[PDB]
Amino acid sequence: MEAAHSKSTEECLAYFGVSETTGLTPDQVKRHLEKYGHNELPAEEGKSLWELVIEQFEDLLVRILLLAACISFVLAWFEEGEETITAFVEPFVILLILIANAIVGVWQERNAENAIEALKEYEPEMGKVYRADRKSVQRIKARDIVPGDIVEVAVGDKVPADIRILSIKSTTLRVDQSILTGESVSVIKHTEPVPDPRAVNQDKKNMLFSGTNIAAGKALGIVATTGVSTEIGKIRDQMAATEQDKTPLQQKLDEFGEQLSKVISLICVAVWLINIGHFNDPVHGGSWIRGAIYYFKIAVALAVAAIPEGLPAVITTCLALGTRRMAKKNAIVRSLPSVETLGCTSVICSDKTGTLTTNQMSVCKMFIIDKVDGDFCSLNEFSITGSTYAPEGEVLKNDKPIRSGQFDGLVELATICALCNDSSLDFNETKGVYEKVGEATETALTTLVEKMNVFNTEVRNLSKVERANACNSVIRQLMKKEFTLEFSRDRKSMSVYCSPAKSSRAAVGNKMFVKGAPEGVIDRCNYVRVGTTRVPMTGPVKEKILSVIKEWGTGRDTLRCLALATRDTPPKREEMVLDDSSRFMEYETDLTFVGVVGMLDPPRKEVMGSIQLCRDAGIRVIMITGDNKGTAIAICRRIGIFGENEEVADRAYTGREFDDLPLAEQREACRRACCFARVEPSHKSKIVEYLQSYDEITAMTGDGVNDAPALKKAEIGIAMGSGTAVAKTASEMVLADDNFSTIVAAVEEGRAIYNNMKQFIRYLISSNVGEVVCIFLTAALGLPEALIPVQLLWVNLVTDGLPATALGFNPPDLDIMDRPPRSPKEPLISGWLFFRYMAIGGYVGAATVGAAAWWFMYAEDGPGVTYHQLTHFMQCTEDHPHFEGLDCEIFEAPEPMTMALSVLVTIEMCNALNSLSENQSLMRMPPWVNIWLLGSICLSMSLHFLILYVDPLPMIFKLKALDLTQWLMVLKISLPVIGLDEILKFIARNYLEG
Ligand SMILES: C/C=C(/C)C(=O)O[C@H]1C(C)=C2[C@H]([C@@H]1OC(=O)CCCCCCC)[C@@](C)(OC(C)=O)C[C@H](OC(=O)CCC)[C@@]1(O)[C@H]2OC(=O)[C@@]1(C)O
Ligand SMILES: Nc1ncnc2c1ncn2[C@@H]1O[C@H](COP(=O)(O)OP(=O)(O)O)[C@H]2O[C@@]3(O[C@H]21)C([N+](=O)[O-])=CC([N+](=O)[O-])=CC3[N+](=O)[O-]
Ligand SMILES: [Mg+2]
Ligand code: NA
Repeated sequence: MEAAHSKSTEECLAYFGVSETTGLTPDQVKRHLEKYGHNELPAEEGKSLWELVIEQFEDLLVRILLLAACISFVLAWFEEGEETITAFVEPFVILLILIANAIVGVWQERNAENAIEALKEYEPEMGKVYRADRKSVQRIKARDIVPGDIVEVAVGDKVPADIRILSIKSTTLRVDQSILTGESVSVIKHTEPVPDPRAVNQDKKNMLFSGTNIAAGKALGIVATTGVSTEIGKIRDQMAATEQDKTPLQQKLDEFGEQLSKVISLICVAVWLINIGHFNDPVHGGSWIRGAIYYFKIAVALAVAAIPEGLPAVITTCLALGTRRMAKKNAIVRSLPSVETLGCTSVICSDKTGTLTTNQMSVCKMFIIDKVDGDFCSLNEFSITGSTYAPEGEVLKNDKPIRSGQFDGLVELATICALCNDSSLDFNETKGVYEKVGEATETALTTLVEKMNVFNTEVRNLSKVERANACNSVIRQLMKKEFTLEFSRDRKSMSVYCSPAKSSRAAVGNKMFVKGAPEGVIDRCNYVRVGTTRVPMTGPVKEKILSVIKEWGTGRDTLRCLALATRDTPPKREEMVLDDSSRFMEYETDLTFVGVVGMLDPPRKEVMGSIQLCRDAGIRVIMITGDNKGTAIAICRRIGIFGENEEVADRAYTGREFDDLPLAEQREACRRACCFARVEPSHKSKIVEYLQSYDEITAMTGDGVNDAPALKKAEIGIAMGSGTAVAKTASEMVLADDNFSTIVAAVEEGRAIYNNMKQFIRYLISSNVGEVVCIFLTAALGLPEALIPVQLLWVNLVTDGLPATALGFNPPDLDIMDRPPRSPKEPLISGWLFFRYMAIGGYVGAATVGAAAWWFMYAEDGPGVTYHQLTHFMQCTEDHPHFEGLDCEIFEAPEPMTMALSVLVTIEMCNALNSLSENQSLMRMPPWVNIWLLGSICLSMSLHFLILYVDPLPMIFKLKALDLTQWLMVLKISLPVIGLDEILKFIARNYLEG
């Protein structure tokens, strides 16, 4: 029964056909259980280790590699010779990388936690019901509770399901539902029906929400819903139905993979069409078997050369280091991939309280009526000093500190603030300061009462923990608080009923003290207090009051105003139904206006600047707040979201105004709005969807369980460090300090990380292009392998990996926050850079093939068979070229390959330097601009000499230490690549403008 809040208790018992005194019968249970199912959120889909291991070999490139591993294994099974010590090595290394790769994937998916499974923290194991099969309350498993069940809850209990309250056994029922409605204070519950079938949870005063806690009292009620039908269960289904998309980089990397396997297969088809002449060779004889192996051999090398095997580890490592760095800046990233998205943020939706403001409330102004004489009226306005909850401060008039007690009006003002209050003050020793004990707004009143000191008391004779309630305790001992009519959104006021203490047995003397939003309170006032006297509320006097409230709430003071009144002749105690909130406004009528207090929840010191950075970075900032609209706008103007005088009528909306707009207009409304006042949790989700329909990359803050859906929906959900664990687990980022500024700072950081990632992604992929050219060249020229998989793999995982990582540390561009958000669809490589990397690739393909062909021919230590063309053959059966001799296994000599590899390594070290900047000459941006890079290059070269000399290695890699002459030919061939790019960069800098 999802509409229970609006039905009578009798109608709910009737609907389910249950007896309040007995509970459900065993047949009702079986039938209800079968109909509504068990009371629990569905269990997560179990994912077996095998399934988790298989999903690892799901990527297109890992498959290509696995295929390469097979060919490499079978090819190593029928190898010619006996170099088994350095044979099965190749297929093993490939297979091992796939294993490590899988281990990492499985590892991460283990220590990962989902927000849904976290919701289960709010469902208790046990519950207490009343069933016909017994007379005493029996505690069963929450899981077995069902709709219709008469249930019992008491202080300390965790609500087991959504329940309609039947009867409150205690004097009052208090519930802590902070996690669902964001109501910090525990709230009071009643049993009367709430007429609105669409009432938001805060208005459902007769319901207990599954997952919340009873703060005080004992109550009996009937279960309305269970499982996914509860409020928390509905949040659970929303989250489950939320499909998140891959980040822009993941998408680009996925399109890269698809196209890469398309190129690989194409290059294989090519090597075939360039050797179609073999179909003309004589059938008998020939190297049929030795030719097939040759083709499959370049296929493996081709796949290994195309795939940037070390790029993922470089990405992860750069994200981790950046992540640890952001932490220091108070931004805790939970999802590494989110960093890029954060850099692309175009819209930041931010709750105001505690994020844009400090959540430190203090009264700054206050006024009372001075006098009324016909059309003439005068007020007595004051100011108060001190922005802390601390009783440190003083009242003043015309900037002169006065004695509050010297004004009768102020004495009553303080009385009301003192009594009509559910909060207090406490001196936290751990911090040495003060902490609000209750609502921020009420505590401000408490503090005010202390600073005012209407009854000149000796507070300086007490400590920091005693005078924390000095002047307050004084007011209490005067008036006895009988009962309090809690605050309600519809009347926007609250009040306490008080009887004098000095008058034990008095038939009169009772007063109701009222506090609330100005408009409603002032309209219910028939009298205005002037000092101790009283006069009727008149038009001239009301306008005067409203006049000043408007200036304080809508003006540059940006203050939340509260009207304070007194019911001089309150109804007789017995004639009041303290259980039907619907009549509270009635009891708070015929009031006497006492005064108005204006308090400020000050903007963070750093938000003013951060709002500017966002405007300079082309990022929109939307403020979400509980303030009334007029004060919401005034606050926006104050922090810079709106101009001090710009029209913003169609850029600021209340939840109500927005629901009144048809769907078409709500969408448009979100494209230009920067202020949303008084919205329900559902609004955040819709705002996101509408922003996503404009392709915005949205960042959205939240803290309660009710924010989870939206936090999950937003590309960057941002949770409060001081918020719920559920909100955290549903967010990409957590602000350890709750500061809006930490957001802006995290976005810049995201911008600076992406630019560097781009440089090392282009650097690694560029090298792969070159590697392939070398393999394709050595396939069209019929030359012996210049590079083999085991060598390429080392270069792609180690040699190039260090430099790639170093580029991650490239200094950021000074104007990072001076350009609009990057477009998600922006490709990493195209146009002139595409041409550049092709040119560099062709260059790299020749520099490597040449170095090896240079050793086989024009060399001082190798076969002086110049122009001999190894193309002719590798069969060695006709000896057409050589007229006399016995030697052909030199074609497998490690010397030529060591030249090829040293060229690649060296060229790549030079190409790392060319990657410091996309278009800046090494003259403008020298290499030493990044010491990490220089240092990395030295490390890579020393590792190159490691596999050349440390015996076990040179054999494993088929390498052979080079001669100073062979080395000088390396540097001769390599170094020039720096000049090649410099020229290409020069062309991009001058002859390519727009
Ligand atoms: C990686 C290795 C190789 C050999 C390859 O061909 O990659 C292509 C490829 C898959 C792309 C291409 C490569 O294309 C070429 O090199 C042109 C043909 C040369 C024939 C060589 C014959 C021996 C990238 C590498 O070329 C250059 C020259 O830079 C640029 C870019 O890549 C990126 O933007 C990286 C984004 C992850 C992609 O066109 C990309 O495909 C896409 O969808 C993109 C958008 O990804
Ligand atoms: N949808 C809505 N309809 C009507 N009012 C809404 C409202 N949403 C918020 N408010 C009022 O505004 C204040 C701020 O509300 P809040 O929901 O906490 O927003 P933030 O999270 O943005 O800070 C609350 O203070 C109070 O009523 C509340 C409040 N309270 O919530 O208990 C108590 C008292 N009081 O003591 O009389 C005064 C308040 N006030 O604004 O003046
Ligand atoms: Mg809040
Ligand atoms: Na999200």
